[PDB]
Amino acid sequence: DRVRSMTLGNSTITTQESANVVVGYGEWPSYLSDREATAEDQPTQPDVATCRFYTLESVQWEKTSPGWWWKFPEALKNMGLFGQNMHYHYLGRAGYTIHVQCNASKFHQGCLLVVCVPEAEMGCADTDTTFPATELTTPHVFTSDSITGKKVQAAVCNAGMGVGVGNLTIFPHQWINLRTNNSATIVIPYINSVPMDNMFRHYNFTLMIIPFAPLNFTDGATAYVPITVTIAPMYAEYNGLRLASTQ
Amino acid sequence: DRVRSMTLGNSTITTQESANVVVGYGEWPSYLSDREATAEDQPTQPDVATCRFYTLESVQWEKTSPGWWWKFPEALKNMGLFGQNMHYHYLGRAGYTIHVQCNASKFHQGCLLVVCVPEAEMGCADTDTTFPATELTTPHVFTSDSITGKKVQAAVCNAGMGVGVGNLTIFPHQWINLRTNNSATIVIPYINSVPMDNMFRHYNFTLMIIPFAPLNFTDGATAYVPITVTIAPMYAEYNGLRLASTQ
Amino acid sequence: DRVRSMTLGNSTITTQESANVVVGYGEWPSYLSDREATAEDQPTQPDVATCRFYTLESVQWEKTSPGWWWKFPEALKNMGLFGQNMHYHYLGRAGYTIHVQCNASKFHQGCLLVVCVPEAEMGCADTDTTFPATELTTPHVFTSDSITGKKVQAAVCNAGMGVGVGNLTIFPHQWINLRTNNSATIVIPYINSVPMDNMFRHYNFTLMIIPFAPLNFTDGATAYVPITVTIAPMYAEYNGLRLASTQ
Amino acid sequence: TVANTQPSGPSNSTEIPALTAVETGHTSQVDPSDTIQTRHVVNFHSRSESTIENFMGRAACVFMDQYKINSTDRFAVWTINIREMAQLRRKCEMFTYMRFDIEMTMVITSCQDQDMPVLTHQIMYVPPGGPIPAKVDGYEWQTSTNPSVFWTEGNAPPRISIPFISVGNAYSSFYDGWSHFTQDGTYGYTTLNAMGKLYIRHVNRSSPHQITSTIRVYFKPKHIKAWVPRPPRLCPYINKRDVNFVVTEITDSRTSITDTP
Amino acid sequence: TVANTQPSGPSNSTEIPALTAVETGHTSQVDPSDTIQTRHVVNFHSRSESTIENFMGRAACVFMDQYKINSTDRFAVWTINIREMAQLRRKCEMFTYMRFDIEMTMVITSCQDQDMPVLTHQIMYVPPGGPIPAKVDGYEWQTSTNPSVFWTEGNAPPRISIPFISVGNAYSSFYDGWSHFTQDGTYGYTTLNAMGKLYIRHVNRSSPHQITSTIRVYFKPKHIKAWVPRPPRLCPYINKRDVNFVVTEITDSRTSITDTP
Amino acid sequence: KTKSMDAYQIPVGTGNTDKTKPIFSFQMDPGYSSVLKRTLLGEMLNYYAHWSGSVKLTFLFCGSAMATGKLLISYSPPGASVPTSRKDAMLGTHIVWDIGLQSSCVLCVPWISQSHYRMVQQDPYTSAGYITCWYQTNIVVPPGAPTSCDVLCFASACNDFSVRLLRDTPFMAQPGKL
Amino acid sequence: NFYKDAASSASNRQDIQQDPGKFTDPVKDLMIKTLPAL
Amino acid sequence: NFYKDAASSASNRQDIQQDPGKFTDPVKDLMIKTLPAL
Ligand SMILES: CCCCCCCCCCCCCCCC(=O)O
Ligand SMILES: CCCCCCCCCCCCCCCC(=O)O
Ligand SMILES: Nc1nc2[nH]cnc2c(=O)[nH]1
Ligand SMILES: Nc1nc2[nH]cnc2c(=O)[nH]1
Ligand SMILES: Nc1nc2[nH]cnc2c(=O)[nH]1
Repeated sequence: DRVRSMTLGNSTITTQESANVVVGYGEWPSYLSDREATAEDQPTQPDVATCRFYTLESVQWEKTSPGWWWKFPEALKNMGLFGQNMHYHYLGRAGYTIHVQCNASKFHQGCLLVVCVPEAEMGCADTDTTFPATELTTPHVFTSDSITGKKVQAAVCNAGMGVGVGNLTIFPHQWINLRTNNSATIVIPYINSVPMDNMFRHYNFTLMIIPFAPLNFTDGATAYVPITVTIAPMYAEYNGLRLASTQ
Repeated sequence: DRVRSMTLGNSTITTQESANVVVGYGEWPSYLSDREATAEDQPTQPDVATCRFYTLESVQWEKTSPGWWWKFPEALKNMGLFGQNMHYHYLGRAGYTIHVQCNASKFHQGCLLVVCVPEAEMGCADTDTTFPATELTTPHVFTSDSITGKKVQAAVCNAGMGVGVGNLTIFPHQWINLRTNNSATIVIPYINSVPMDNMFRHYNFTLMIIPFAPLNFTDGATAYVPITVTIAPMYAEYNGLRLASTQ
Repeated sequence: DRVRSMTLGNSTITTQESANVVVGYGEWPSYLSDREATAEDQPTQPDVATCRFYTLESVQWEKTSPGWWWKFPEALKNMGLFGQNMHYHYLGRAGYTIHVQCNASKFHQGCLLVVCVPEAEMGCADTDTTFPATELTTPHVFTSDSITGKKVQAAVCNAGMGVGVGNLTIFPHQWINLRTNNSATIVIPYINSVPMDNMFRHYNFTLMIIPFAPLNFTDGATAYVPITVTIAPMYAEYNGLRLASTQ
Repeated sequence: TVANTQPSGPSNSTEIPALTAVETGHTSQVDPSDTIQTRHVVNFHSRSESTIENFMGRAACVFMDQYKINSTDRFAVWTINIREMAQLRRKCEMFTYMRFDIEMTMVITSCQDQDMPVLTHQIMYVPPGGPIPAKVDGYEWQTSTNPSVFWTEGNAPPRISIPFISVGNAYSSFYDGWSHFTQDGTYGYTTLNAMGKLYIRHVNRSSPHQITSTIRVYFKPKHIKAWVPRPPRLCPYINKRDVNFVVTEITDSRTSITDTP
Repeated sequence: TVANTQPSGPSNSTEIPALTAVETGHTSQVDPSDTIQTRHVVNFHSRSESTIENFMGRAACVFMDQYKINSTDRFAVWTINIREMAQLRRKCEMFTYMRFDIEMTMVITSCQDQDMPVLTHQIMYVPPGGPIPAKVDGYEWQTSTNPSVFWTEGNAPPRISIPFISVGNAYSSFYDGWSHFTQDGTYGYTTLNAMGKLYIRHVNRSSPHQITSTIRVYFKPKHIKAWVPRPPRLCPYINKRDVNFVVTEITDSRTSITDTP
Repeated sequence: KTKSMDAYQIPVGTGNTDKTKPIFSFQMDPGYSSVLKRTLLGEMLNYYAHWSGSVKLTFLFCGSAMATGKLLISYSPPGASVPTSRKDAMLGTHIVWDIGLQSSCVLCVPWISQSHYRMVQQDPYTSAGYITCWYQTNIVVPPGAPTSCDVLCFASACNDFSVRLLRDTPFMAQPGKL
Repeated sequence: NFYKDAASSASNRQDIQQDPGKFTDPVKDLMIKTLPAL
Repeated sequence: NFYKDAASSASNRQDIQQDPGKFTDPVKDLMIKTLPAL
């Protein structure tokens, strides 16, 4: 039960050392029902053009790297037809199979926390101002210090949202322990207070990858150990066609 | 039976003086069946995002205007999500409700031929060379003369394909007689020798609008009489996802 | 369903381009029942002498004419036997078929609002005084300005009763659009807080005719376009015989 | 609840739901299911709070006046009408005829301009034609058949219920008519407003210092029936005994017909 | 009640309850019956007081402000939010989405900075977009359709119930998103907080001396449904319109990893 | 033009200039929009804080019987800017309205919202789209008919329309004793 | 009901009735949504 | 219940429900306590 495969919309994912997929809060994503819907317009359901695996830019994991975060759905804009249906539609749902994968040898050690946090409302570096939208969204890095300026407070102990970073285990999450597994798959149903929401101005969840045990290896092992994020929306549907937004 | 309405994917069309819609060759378009298909991949069927009315640029109809032609599907590129699914997919079908509309008073006269010709393979102006692709595709105009150069032979008597222009009545067509109707709706099923075909390098049909009786009116009537083309694909489905083509 | 005829008490009304008659609030008028009555005296019911079409003085509709209003039942005094039964009786009901008719060519344009407003309590031109009864009741004209003096405030935007004139559509009303119809028929049941009321000191409703789109025509068309009001009470009954009142 | 939205598909037929004629006095009954393609959605939305009982059924201030303790400024008089204050007037001048019975709630707050003992107030209602008091020791105040409320301060506000006391089958917000039969005298709804005066005083005989009490009457209509709706008032409320107005713009202006924020 | 402990004995087998893998996102479901030898004990302990209705169902202070009698300091305004005070904020910022309807209780205590007669207070709530008063004789105060509470001192505190008045299917404690569609303007939960202002004043017209009243609003959530739990707040609450923070130690320190008291 | 009758009528002409320019354009939210805050839909909506359902816009053409035309009335949900061309406006929920004997058309704004209700007041979180009108072809008129016509607009609610949270209206604005 | 008088009673807020047919379509000749108006 | 409105009611403190399976073990493949994790 360590080997697993995920095939979505002409893109399959192979893993051979992995924990089983974690279904966020025990709910598998699905289309919006007729009783819980709010928009009387026929939604667009391109199941194979958008609901497929998209591979983000990989990041180098070093001995002193604090962590990273992505903000979805927005991070998936201008990527395939999933980003084109954002610009032409006003509403959207998805279910985001998140496949974070980081391989190593049996002579490397380290432990990542791959956690999906719904509504990770970040905090500004200077407590009396507001920071631009380019700060939130090459994933932004945490820092093992305290930054100052018109930035998101990207310290690691307070994970950006101002909590204990060890208490991020309450969210749907996995661990990549390099002796056990080299990938972590999290399935996230559509979590929001509203049945459909705009995908640009609203970040439904953020993906935080935080090494609790840092990477360590002796001389001779490969120093370049990259972390690759492969996110695939599921059961994505759109509503409210209009002219394309320039963003 | 003169009033009619067409509602496709959040876009309706109202006409009050019209002939009934003409179904091309008596076949209404539909999705590709399982026995006549050729590509074993799940096709994308965005029925409401692409199968809707798109309104092209209107053209001025004058006393001496020879005619116009559009080349579809290609003319519908970079227009809505129907053009975005062209750039990301390799194959495509549609069924193209074509609604050509040209209104006038009861003191204007004239008669247009709105004809859809499958595979209108044009002819070069100089008989020994080949002309660029910008010549084929502001719709190109015919000329009531003989042009010369690296161009499509856009004379009107030979409608570009080298036949008698009065013999274009064999194709699915209507007439806009300004005393009877002010619109012409033609439904075109997917006509090709192949079940799916690429939408960029291949022009499944061209829309020729040719005034047989020219526009005429005395002084005081409105001189600006525009012709508007409102084409809506139907049962469009796509196959072969890939990176976006730059065209 | 455009031709219609109305025959009341030896007087018929012919129209050939008209909307269907509008029944005020969905109630057709009738005689007062035995359970909703208040006066134990045998009422006078002259069904053919009073319940018939009476034609008021026609008014000229110009390019800059603001509008008109009549006040009924009072406007129908000293007109036939319907006005004689007012002077001898103390109480009265009716049901007022209102047939406003304004014909034009197919080269005239304009749009009237024929609205019946129950209890159109007007407003004085100077806000601190009261105006005589000859101001309320050749129909009084609105003005496209602001008048001052001991008069009813006959501006058009505030229709005299101090509301938005576009919001007079809540009342039973029709439109005379000169391209569609040349008449507007409104049936008004007896609307009052009381089963019978005196017809002189109390104006049950007023008939406001307001051109939203003004009259327009080129040179050569007939400039004199009159608006004629043909009001016919229905199910009129009277109570309280006495000597004739001198008004 | 409100009507659900039925699912529709692509249509090409000789039927035309969008095509209407406004000049028929007819409002089109079309839904978004007739114009575009819709999904099936179940509307659990209700129209429970737009009803006339929920709309009008909130206590609105209708009268404020002062009356002092320790002359004619010693007590208050109102000659009941809705037209004293603008916000409830615009709700009642929205229907031509309306039939309701109201309960009134008084908020009586005494303020010093030496210590007040305790203040007890009397709100006496005389129906129309009754004897009016011209003094606090009037003799009218004894209420043999007039309804009256005695209230001492520091308690709950005095709420009593009133029936539908109109002569007609409904109250009339508007009366386009005259008072006399010769079309003379008072014009408008003032003629119909025959509801008695309301007299409020301190039943305390006197006070060592000048105490000024103010009363706030709050009508809340209930068991409400309204007929013949009319548009809401646009221009303000210059008078109380007549619908007189200065002409005002119908709507806020823009710079162009295309201009939009 | 909570689960009883089943009796176990000495075990020597190829099954391993203690051996787990945390990297599966899985919390082990083992009991002390799996690791050691246990006796049978019947647990009559219940989890009745750890539920969300019992945890959140206590009235917490959410607003304090002064308003004086006898300008704009004559009345108070709150523009309702939970974020005014830290203790109830940390309970509500513990769940991402939560759906509840609340009753509010006011504690109004007037204090003198010559004798106050009696003080009657008005707590008027305007839903968002309504007319705001800029003065005590505003004209806004008459509450034709605004809810309002009139309270005279010396009585029980004014408690009224409020429904779930949010536009969305739940209140959102956190909104990781922007106000405008171009990702611009206001960031955070402020965009979603559209609940009307709360206006409190003395309905007493004036006073012979300066009296300063203070109001204390106590929300108590009831009929509570909470979704998506999140960790409690570590660092303090610098702002009210944003979750901004100074970085703080995660836990109190020790001198050594072995060091223990 | 507000304190007059010309506020209601929409100028629609026959010409060669400005046929790639909108005829009108305004906010779709009937509470704060400076066009339809005063309608009967907007007067009864301003007593409430929340509103749900579809509104529909009816367009009466008040030209001559010989003048014919076609118009494109479009609704585009928020998220992008106002449509500046007819190409960008025909991507929203539009209707091409042929002008003939019927002479009236209904654009039903289909209630495409994220939430179940919207705020009557203007806030970014719940803002309605844009209603623009364009020339589909033109207005064509005979030699003797008047060449300048005008469209008259209407607005009402559908059967699934509801208002939700009672409040006071801001319009009355009493200054003092009457 | 703790009082005999009917005016001394609670407001009947619960009932929800409506007849919009007497305002939106008060016309005599029935007008079908599908059919043309004239 | 002395009021018609549902928000004007007592807090339903009595009910005690819980589903800790959606937080402690949200995994797809069932994991037995007895068996090894992988
Ligand atoms: C202490 C006894 C108090 C009794 C007070 C009686 C109040 C009379 C009823 C109120 C009049 C309502 C008139 C409404 C007319 C309208 O709607 O225009
Ligand atoms: C006198 C009338 C008083 C009415 C007061 C209405 C109070 C509005 C409801 C409270 C808002 C609750 C918002 C919670 C949002 C969150 O949990 O973050
Ligand atoms: N493939 C799959 N479909 C589901 N539908 C509901 N739950 C599931 C699941 O766990 N897996
Ligand atoms: N709507 C419609 N569907 C079809 N399916 C096959 N033929 C037809 C047709 O003519 N009209
Ligand atoms: N002629 C006629 N009599 C009625 N009696 C009740 N309704 C009607 C009606 O609509 N027409």
